[PDB]
Amino acid sequence: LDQQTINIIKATVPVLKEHGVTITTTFYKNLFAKHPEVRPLFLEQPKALAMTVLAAAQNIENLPAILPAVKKIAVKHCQAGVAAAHYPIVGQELLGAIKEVLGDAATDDILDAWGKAYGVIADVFIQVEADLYAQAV
Amino acid sequence: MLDQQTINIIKATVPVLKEHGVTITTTFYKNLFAKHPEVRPLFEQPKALAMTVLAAAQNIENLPAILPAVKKIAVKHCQAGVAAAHYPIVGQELLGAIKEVLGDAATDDILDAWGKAYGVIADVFIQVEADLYAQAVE
Ligand code: HEM
Ligand code: HEM
Repeated sequence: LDQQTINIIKATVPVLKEHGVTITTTFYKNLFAKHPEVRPLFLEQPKALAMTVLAAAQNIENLPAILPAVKKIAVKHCQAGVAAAHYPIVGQELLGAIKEVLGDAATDDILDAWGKAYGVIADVFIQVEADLYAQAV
Repeated sequence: MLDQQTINIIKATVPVLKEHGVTITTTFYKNLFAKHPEVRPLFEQPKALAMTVLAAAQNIENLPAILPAVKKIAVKHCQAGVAAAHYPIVGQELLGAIKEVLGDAATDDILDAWGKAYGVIADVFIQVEADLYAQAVE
């Protein structure tokens, strides 16, 4: 990640958190409508994805700080059947939500920095889970 | 965070440092123990430091790939009494060794990039170990 990227992330995350309810609801709505194939893996509706990504993003410069959380989430993802190829899909629907919320602030550079950040974050869960799947055998 | 020229220097030069491994490792431990006798007790001689840092450095763009190893080394470090403030000293002596081997190739930008890389690497261990020290008290 280049610094302008990190700068965008650091500066905008608080705006996204402000609109959390909206990003979260829009995300899950679109995820499930556009990708019914993931429905089976999941008042008890999931809610934590988008805010967790925001939280990691907030920690983008020191991801090892959030390992204790990442590790336990990894355990549930490996239990549920989450695959590496699922990540780009969740990323797309998350970015679409960030896009709707930022509205006119939704610069391509900004959107592009969010794409990059999610990737980096997703890269951590993907490797940790690969490692846990291997340990299981 | 780490810029490309730095990642570039690391990726390009690690293979050269690994070729001189025996020399960096032996210069490193010798200097460490001679210059910082206070750490002696925490440690049939250790040998894995410098080569492990090189390996991590080689994985500089995807540090999560080496977590299974980092996690296990963390456990031994917390068992031994390793502290965050120890990191800068191990870094100083690793850097002086790198400098000796690179000889005339030891440019300031090269030494600087290694300094930065060591920093990033150490921060991972420092953070996992802090988390493990807490986990021991709850
Ligand atoms: C970096 C990206 C992701 C983050 C930050 C993340 C975050 C989380 C969190 C915080 C939880 C709940 C943990 C709990 O409290 O036990 C969770 C559960 C879950 N996540 Fe993710 N996740 C990510 C990627 C994905 C992907 C790519 C999928 C694939 C569909 C997915 C599917 C699931 C499922 C199926 C569960 C358990 C759900 C349930 O039984 O309701 N996640 N995730
Ligand atoms: C990022 C830097 C570091 C790396 C890559 C690293 C790597 C390692 C490795 C691979 C081991 C052996 C683990 C085993 O095979 O169980 C080890 C053990 C050890 N390291 Fe580190 N270490 C680092 C930093 C430090 C620091 C800052 C100190 C403090 C002086 C230190 C002191 C120790 C000690 C005391 C042990 C155990 C030795 C024994 O078993 O007698 N390490 N380290």
